[PDB]
Amino acid sequence: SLSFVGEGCFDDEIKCVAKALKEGKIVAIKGIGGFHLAVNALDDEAVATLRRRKKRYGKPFAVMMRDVEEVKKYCIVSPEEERLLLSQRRPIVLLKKKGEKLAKGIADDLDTLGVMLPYAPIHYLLMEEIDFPIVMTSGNVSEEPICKDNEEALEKLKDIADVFLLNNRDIVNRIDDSVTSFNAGAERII
Amino acid sequence: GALIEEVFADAFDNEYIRAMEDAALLFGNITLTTDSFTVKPLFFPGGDIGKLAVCGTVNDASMRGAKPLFLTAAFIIEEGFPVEDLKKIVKSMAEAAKEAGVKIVAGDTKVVEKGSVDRIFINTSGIGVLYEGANVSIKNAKPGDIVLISGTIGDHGMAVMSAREELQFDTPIFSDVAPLNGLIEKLMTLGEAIKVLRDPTRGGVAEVLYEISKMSGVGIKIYEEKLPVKESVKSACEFMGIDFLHLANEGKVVVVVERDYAEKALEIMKSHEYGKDAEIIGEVNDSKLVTINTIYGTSRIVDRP
Ligand SMILES: [Mg+2]
Repeated sequence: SLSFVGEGCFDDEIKCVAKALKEGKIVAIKGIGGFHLAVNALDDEAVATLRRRKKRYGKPFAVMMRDVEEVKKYCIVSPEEERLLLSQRRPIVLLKKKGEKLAKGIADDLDTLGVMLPYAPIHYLLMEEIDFPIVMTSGNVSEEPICKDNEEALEKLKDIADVFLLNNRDIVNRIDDSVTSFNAGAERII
Repeated sequence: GALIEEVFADAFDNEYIRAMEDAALLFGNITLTTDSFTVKPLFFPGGDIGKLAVCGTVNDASMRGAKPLFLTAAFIIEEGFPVEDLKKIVKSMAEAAKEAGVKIVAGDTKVVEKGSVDRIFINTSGIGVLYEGANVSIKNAKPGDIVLISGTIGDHGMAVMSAREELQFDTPIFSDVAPLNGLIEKLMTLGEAIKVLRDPTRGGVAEVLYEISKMSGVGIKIYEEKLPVKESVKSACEFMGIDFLHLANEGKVVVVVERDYAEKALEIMKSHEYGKDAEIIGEVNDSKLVTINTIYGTSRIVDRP
């Protein structure tokens, strides 16, 4: 089952996360391979505070969107790219932008954006409670291995995340999101 | 690739050598060290080869928790080396021994053909006597111990670099050459709580920490914000992309202590003329790794010189 740590919240744990995102807060989410950090990808202030709180990053953020239709609004998506997005492998796919429509600080001065689709039940549930794309960056200060255990995340990400979505299933082997692309007629994994 | 020290370690293999201490401990209470001094230029801001030859061996002879007392001085001199430069070197040696409260009791002088040595080399050996409950060794660090440095890092290294390679800086940099046996004497008030003492010479602070790690079988974590360094050294290194952790020091000691005695060790240093810039800089880890933390908690391994 899920747990919500941070400030008090009456609702079910997904609804709480939706509320926190809506308010421009950083949420640390326990997924399949570890923790990730999320904000509203249309909220410049929230993206700015995450940039400040990591402070040693600079790297562009990946963004999670609800479906292919939503991606086609922000990015150019060829059929092979759509196959990579929809794949059960569920990676981040690096895609060419279609005009600046996201918040500043996501992927500035770059013509590409890393987009992923939902991959765990928690994301599908989160998507029906929000109507904006979300940053989904690794759950780490700087660039070390992402956190995997609840107590490890609560300590390491204390100065980054405002709230946490935890669960009581151990991740045994931490594993990051894949990052791939399509170019020159073949998949090119990063 | 000076794997000469490997040939050395194979042939003179014994308990004393395997230990890789700053000084051998003989009969249980007396200590013995030796060092050669080949610095160019012979006269540099803040010192010369003479002051260096004494201080370095006085220091090495104390690093075991000891009062240094007696020194030997060996001189290897080029035919036609200016005698007025020699009088200056010898004078500097006399002055340093006097300040250290030490005496040069034996020696040697050899003169070699012109071109068989660049001007002058000096070797010094030292004898010291251990304080009552001294137990200082590079093997003595345990996890939980605190690491201190007696003052700013990288002075000597950058000073001779600047003079030798004619590098002009916005601020002139002086060498830190000093005898530290007085400072060590005040530290040895703490007895067994003082675990490790080493001067970060060839290879700087980085190399010492690795030597502590290897021999104690531990790791060490240091803190960027806590590292003392003169602004002149900071920007000199920042201009050339150098890590001051790799530059040599000649008036500094790295100290490892018991957790509860760290505050006392800092104040003992801060109340001594060569210890005003002392800082607690790190902690002895469980990890067999040498790591440095930046502001906010970004860990990375310290690279070896
Ligand atoms: Mg030494």
